Amino acid sequence: LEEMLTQAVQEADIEQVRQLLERGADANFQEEEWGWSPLHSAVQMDSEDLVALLLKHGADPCLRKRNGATPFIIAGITGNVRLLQLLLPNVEDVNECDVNGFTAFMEAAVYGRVEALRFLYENGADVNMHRKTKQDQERIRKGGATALMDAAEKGHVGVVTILLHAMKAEVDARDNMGRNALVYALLNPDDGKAKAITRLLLDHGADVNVRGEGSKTPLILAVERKNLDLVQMLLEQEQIEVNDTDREGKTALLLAVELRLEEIAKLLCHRGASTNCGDLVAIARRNYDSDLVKFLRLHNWKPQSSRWGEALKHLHRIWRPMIGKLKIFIDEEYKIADTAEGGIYLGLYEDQEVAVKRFSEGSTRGQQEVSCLQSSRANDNVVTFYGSESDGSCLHVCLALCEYTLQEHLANHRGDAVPNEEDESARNILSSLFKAIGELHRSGYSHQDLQPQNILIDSKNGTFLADFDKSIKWAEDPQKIKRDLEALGLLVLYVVKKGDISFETLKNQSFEEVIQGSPDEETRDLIHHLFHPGDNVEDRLSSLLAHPFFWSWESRYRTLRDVGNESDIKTRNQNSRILQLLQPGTLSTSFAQWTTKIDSFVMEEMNAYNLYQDTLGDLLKFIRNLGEHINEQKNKKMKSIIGEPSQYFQEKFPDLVMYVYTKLQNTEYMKHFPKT
Amino acid sequence: SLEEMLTQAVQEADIEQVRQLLERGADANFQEEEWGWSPLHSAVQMDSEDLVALLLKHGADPCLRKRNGATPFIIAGITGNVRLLQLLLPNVEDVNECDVNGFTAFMEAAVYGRVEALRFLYENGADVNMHRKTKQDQERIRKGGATALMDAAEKGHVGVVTILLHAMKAEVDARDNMGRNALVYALLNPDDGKAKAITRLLLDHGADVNVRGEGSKTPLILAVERKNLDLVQMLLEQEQIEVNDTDREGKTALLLAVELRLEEIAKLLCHRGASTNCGDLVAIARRNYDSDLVKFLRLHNWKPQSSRWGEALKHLHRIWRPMIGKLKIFIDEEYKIADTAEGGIYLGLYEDQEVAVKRFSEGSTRGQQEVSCLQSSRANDNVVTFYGSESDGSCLHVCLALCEYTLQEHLANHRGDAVPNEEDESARNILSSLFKAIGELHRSGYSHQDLQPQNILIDSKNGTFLADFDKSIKWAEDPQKIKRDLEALGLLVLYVVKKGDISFETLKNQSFEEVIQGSPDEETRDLIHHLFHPGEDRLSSLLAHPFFWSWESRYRTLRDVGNESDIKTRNQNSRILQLLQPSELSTSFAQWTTKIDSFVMEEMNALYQDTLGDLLKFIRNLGEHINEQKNKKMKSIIGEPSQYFQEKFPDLVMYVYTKLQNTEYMKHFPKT
Ligand SMILES: Nc1ncnc2c1ncn2[C@@H]1O[C@H](COP(=O)(O)O[C@@H]2[C@H](O)[C@@H](COP(=O)(O)O[C@@H]3[C@H](O)[C@@H](COP(=O)(O)O)O[C@H]3n3cnc4c(N)ncnc43)O[C@H]2n2cnc3c(N)ncnc32)[C@@H](O)[C@H]1O
Ligand SMILES: Nc1ncnc2c1ncn2[C@@H]1O[C@H](COP(=O)(O)O[C@@H]2[C@H](O)[C@@H](COP(=O)(O)O[C@@H]3[C@H](O)[C@@H](COP(=O)(O)O)O[C@H]3n3cnc4c(N)ncnc43)O[C@H]2n2cnc3c(N)ncnc32)[C@@H](O)[C@H]1O
Ligand SMILES: C[S@](=O)c1sc(Cl)c2c1C(=O)CCC2
Ligand SMILES: C[S@](=O)c1sc(Cl)c2c1C(=O)CCC2
Repeated sequence: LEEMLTQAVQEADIEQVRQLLERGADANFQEEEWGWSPLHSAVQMDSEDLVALLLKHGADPCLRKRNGATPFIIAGITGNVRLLQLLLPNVEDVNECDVNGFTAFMEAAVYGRVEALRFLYENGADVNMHRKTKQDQERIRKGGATALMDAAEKGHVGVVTILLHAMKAEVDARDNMGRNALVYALLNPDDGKAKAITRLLLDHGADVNVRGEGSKTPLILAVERKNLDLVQMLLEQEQIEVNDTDREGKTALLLAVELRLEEIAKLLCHRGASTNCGDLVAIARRNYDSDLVKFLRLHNWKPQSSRWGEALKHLHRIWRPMIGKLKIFIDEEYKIADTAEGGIYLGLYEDQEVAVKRFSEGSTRGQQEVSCLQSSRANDNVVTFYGSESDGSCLHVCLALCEYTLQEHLANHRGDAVPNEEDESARNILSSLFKAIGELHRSGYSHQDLQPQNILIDSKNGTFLADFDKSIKWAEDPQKIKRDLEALGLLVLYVVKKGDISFETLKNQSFEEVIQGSPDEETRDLIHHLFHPGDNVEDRLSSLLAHPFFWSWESRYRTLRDVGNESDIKTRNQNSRILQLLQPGTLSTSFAQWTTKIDSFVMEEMNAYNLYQDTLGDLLKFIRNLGEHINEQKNKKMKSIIGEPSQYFQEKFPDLVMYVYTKLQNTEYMKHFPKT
Repeated sequence: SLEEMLTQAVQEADIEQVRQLLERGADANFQEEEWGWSPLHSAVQMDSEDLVALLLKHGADPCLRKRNGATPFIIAGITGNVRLLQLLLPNVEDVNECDVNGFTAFMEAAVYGRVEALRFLYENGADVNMHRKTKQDQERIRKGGATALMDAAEKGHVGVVTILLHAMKAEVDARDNMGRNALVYALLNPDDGKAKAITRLLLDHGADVNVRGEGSKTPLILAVERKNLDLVQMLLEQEQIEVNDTDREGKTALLLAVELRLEEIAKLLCHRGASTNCGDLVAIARRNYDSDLVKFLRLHNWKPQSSRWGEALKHLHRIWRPMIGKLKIFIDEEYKIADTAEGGIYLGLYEDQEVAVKRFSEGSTRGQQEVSCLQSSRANDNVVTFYGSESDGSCLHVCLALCEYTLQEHLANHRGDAVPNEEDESARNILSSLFKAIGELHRSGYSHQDLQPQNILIDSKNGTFLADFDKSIKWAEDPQKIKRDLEALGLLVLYVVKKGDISFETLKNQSFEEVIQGSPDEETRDLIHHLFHPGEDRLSSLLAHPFFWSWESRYRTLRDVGNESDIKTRNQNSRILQLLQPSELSTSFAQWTTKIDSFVMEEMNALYQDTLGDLLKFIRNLGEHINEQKNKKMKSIIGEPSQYFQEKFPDLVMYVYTKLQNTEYMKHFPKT
């Protein structure tokens, strides 16, 4: 409670602070979050009195906080040299560094404290000392710069010359990345301070051929500064290398042209710049700078998409300005489709092909697009989100480049299956959707506008959800999930009908006529579960992935055969557990009277010794028996009337799979279901 | 080649080249099909008065449009030599013709500061106050609509800005389709003299200073962030400027003033009734060591998703830190996940999303190949999600999805889960994910080069993901080094099947034979052998190796093969059992009838030979009847049949697979 009262040292009311200690108070109590002590806080205030009042009570001036800084190293920042006088007699070393390396002397340089700089110099400060930081920091080649380098980057022109002339500072010292003070100097935005520090460093021997960020020579940071004075000052040096290139291969002259700098280019050419680092005239001409055009003539990428391959080769070929990491041109040739706002165009994000949805910089829907995308990057069935880039007035959200709408995809593949072949494709597309929407739901978003033009297919026939511009965080309103699940219902019928019924016809039908439009009992059941998912929605989608709809025909036949191989079915044991589940209590199904709807020959041949009864038990027994012997050669005749046996039984008995499914779902006999 | 000698000549400045060419019959309206440029266009962009004139004697259209829609007249507004504007004016239908983005010749003179053409187009009917009419896609994002004034203001053209407001009746508060006025454009020119002088000239004329620009920032707010007190003071001369207006992020002009270390600028917004508590201003001044501003006020939620790193990610979000582009990061042990070759990997915040961030020196060769590879991997669902990179100008920060556990940790946490001989579905799931990821990585053209359990990650939902592309390479350069990844996968197979009990590091010291011999079963031995001896899409096919078949599936396959007609009738010369016998060494199931319990054996003979067929037939028959009530005693000696046959004949599944691998009987294999 009484060490809460160090609040009093920042109210600057000295008269409480005396009482604090007498009442019982620790003057070295360090607040545990960042390490702040009273003396620490006192010296950042420049309060001559509080320094005196609590060194009177033993606050250590070599006490380190989280960052490693002592009140002495901080006193170099406030720059009042009387507080340096008050705690110097009690410091072990005037050249003590914090964990990033900053000394009292170096902090005087950063903050331009010119008379605090003076006291520490002839008091033993190491003028040329490079900074010692942490080991994680030194294998990234960080640290090592000097007070000179510090004064140069903070424009403290006064500090630089005092350091260079009164105190023998190494002008061409480098830090752990080879940066000299010259480099630090050329990143101050103020042009006057830059120019003066540069001459003050050049006249004394600073290496004018040094490298900094992005392998840029000083001369290159000068042209990219658009500051002709710096250029002429650096080219007054014999040993300047005018055709040095940066990381991306550009020379000082090339960029000078690119940025439409007439005089700056005119001067690099007039001083022996290499004119063949590129097509120089063509850049000036595209810049509508015909005065340079006149002066300068006097001296493999592979796209991945097939559909868009040829256009993305054209967009790679042409020149375009970059919007951050993105290369784009608004032209019909690169337009993929029309959106509410701005179309979606092809683009190049970090040299990768992408689709680009465009919003107004402040568009609420663009907000919601990026919010949802940013929460979905783990959702493997959501379009890959590369990132967004702003023009300052158009938000470019960049997405993976898919090949086809779901609707286009179905149209191109409508002829793929023979009219009654297993539709493996529908199962996969809808299953990805079921995953995509379920994971989207778990991440807290609901799509709100599911429809085939929002589902895209890639070069690998993966299906992906998209267009989150209308999504909503659903925690606020939890019943709103159920729209996605209804749309998913229509999407099941939409995809199973191979696209032959337009989505807009389905969105106008009632729930019942959509169920009625289903081609089989599996699909009818799945749609029904989507239209009535329960107020307890939770993760209903993940469970429906076990619906027989998703069982291959082989798996449904394997499961009928396995249920029919249970001991109590073959022995027709009516009071067994298995047959009490399947046929209890007395019938209006397709397999009532089933023995009277099998070909008369296969039937009686199959009575290879009473006979087969009209129980469902024996029909499973039947399917089991015929499954085991279909390919034996005494039955080659019978193999040909049945055709594929799975297809045979499902078509003569459309409700069979569903019926055995329903009766065994939460029983020990679920073990016979296929694996999911 | 007639008109491509003519288009060579119009830029050779060769006056007499172009004369013959044209008379000879060259088309003076020829448009190069890339961008639409005509000779007349190039002549006017060039400022060659002589060539423009000669190309009108031969009928060049001054209203001919190139790709953006610009005519040679509209281009003449840019070069700004009024002599060619006079030469093409009698032949333009309208002095106010726009290109497809809305630009008129008048607006172009404004943009390029060509003041003497600006006058020429004034007295010839130019619409000074025209807003730009642009494309449909551009206007549904509210782009376009800007004016000549807005153009001159944004390009510092002090000379052009004064003539539009005084001599030519320009609307000072005209607005664009985004509500930006000329004031907003003016305050974005980098030059301080040019900016400061243009700002005075539009405030005195009636520009509304309570407008919005980029990021909903008011003119006053762009002034603070300019750190230019002079600008601040002139907008501060209008009483109804609203000083407590808030931007996109809820910040006021006064809030930014302290944050940016602006003693003089802040002292002034307070003296103008700025709302002092939109955040703790004194805490920001003191954090900045600006004891001179602490002395002036002197006088007057987020949910982390990770569990393992959740509490630390709550602490990192809570504190203040500067941003590096989109990244919030603090270098401290408390936020350290692990240490790498260069710089450690720390927790971070990328666009307010939790992320792990690997750090390199700005120029590191290694940081390159990680970023090259990560950038190519976004379609790879089993490579860790790559958020983006940010450079501080001397450290490249690579930002990744935040997983919960290394594979070695994950196996350790689940080591006590399984009873000592249970089917290891976990091992199959982890390895297949690895198999997909390395195969998809290889298909994208990269090889990982340092596969090891510490580079494989497991997330909160027990999925596996690859990481550490810092030593990756584009493998076309050396297509053999692919086989380093495949060997590591071999070791990784044994490592995971041994549940983490044998260190990788022991595994790296064993010989190939010591890894094969150390394997618990024939599936694992065979799979590893193929990774050490492959034949560039080999990984995807091995996902169908019986190693990845469940025990039920393996027993299901032998039962099914054991049901082929020519096995049950022992048709000796049929194709199925011609495929089944070699040459080959001896197997554990030669003489197999003498390794079944005498009771089960005898019960089932009611002529089982040592053929492999009748063992498959045996498997098939017993599988069908095990559970009947006459066979309860026999059900009890065999137990679970799949485990029984695999333990009594450890080389059976591999053997049947190999003999049927690329035959029609491949159909009995489980579907993969
Ligand atoms: N009286 C108080 N009581 C209670 N709490 C307080 C009080 N006062 C402030 N607080 C709260 O503490 C929090 C911060 O604690 P701190 O200021 O003592 O420690 C800083 C930071 O945490 C910590 C590390 O920050 P970082 O991760 O960005 O690390 C910085 C950078 O990455 C690296 C660069 O070195 P180099 O590459 O140039 O060689 O070293 C750090 N650094 C850069 N310039 C520095 C400088 N002049 N002096 C010291 N360190 C510098 O060091 C302090 N710090 C950082 N930049 C600073 C700078 N320009 N000037 C002065 N100090 C700076 C504050 O945010 C605040 O909330
Ligand atoms: N004589 C030649 N013969 C053959 N080829 C040539 C020749 N000269 C140049 N080339 C090659 O043509 C290629 C680019 O074509 P282009 O310059 O003719 O057409 C540009 C672009 O295509 C096309 C669309 O480019 P963009 O999507 O980046 O769109 C720009 C902007 O986003 C959009 C709306 O702007 P705003 O009103 O919201 O501000 O209009 C463009 N625009 C900007 N400033 C413009 C200006 N002053 N005047 C007219 N349009 C301007 O418009 C041309 N363009 C762009 N910036 C321009 C600018 N500052 N000044 C003049 N024209 C500009 C060049 O690459 C070059 O290789
Ligand atoms: C990645 S983008 O989402 C995309 S690619 C592609 Cl083809 C289309 C779309 C759409 O939205 C709808 C129009 C067709
Ligand atoms: C994306 S990073 O690669 C990462 S996340 C994470 Cl937990 C760990 C790692 C490691 O390297 C090893 C330590 C654990």
